[PDB]
Amino acid sequence: NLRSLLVNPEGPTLMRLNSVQSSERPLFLVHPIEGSTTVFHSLASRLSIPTYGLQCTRAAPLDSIHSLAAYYIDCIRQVQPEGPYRVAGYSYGACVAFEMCSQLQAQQSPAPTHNSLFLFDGSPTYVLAYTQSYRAKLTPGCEAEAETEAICFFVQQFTDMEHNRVLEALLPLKGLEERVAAAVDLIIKSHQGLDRQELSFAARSFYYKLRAAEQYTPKAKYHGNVMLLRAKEDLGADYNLSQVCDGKVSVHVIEGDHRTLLEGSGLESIISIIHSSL
Ligand SMILES: O=S(=O)(c1ccc(-c2csc(-c3ccc(F)cc3)n2)cc1)N1CCOCC1
Repeated sequence: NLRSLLVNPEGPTLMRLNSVQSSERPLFLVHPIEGSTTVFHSLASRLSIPTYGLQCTRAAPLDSIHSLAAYYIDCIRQVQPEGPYRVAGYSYGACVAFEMCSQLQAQQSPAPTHNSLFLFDGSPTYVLAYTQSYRAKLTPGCEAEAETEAICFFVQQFTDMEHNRVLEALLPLKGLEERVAAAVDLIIKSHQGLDRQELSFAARSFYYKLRAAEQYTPKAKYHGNVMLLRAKEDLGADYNLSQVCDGKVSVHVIEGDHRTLLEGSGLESIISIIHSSL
């Protein structure tokens, strides 16, 4: 449960998530904001098609969602040099996976790709909505306050700490690196064996991941068909994919909350959707 929100920063970007060895083209699953593909382990074991995960390591460029997506496409081509391509993303990862498919569409433009894109409870706008809901709590222009807010939320994912207690400890500090180091020391106190470097990279990258999400708009609409599998403020029906897609937008409501949308009842529906979708 606990170290599943962490990435080995020295780990591989592309990783097998099942033993299925077949001719059928693989499904690539893109990480949530935590960067790890652990959240997909149940799905990947249950799928009859070869499944890989994309995890966000030291190798990943986080200057933009566009750079991240270009890098993930190059990694995919080390096992599947040619399309068509099956891509899914969960939560934050739904934004990224959508960018990857747009780039792939542009690579073959204007010939249509028969690529498959699945979004698990995310979209370019669903992530954007979340970031502002945090900017709402901040003095505009105060970057130190934004850094503090992001890193506080990260520390809260590991500890039972009250919001304002973490806010106090981070707000004074010189810059991001100091805040990152303060956050790692708090988490290390609760879990000493955890790796310094692992946590440092996780805290730092959490801030840059959020920033890239804020700066993202696709260069144009995604022309491919898309499927949204969203959990049981409210953004919209199709998570406003209609504004970023001029292809078929398919919406399915899936049992569970944002976190439990990939387990139990929700997981059964996702597996049946993917298995028929082929
Ligand atoms: O991947 S998510 O889409 C996600 C989006 C935003 C934040 C966040 C926390 S704090 C902050 C911030 C933003 C802008 C600032 F200026 C300062 C802080 N953003 C976390 C997770 N997902 C939402 C659904 O449940 C799981 C997580």
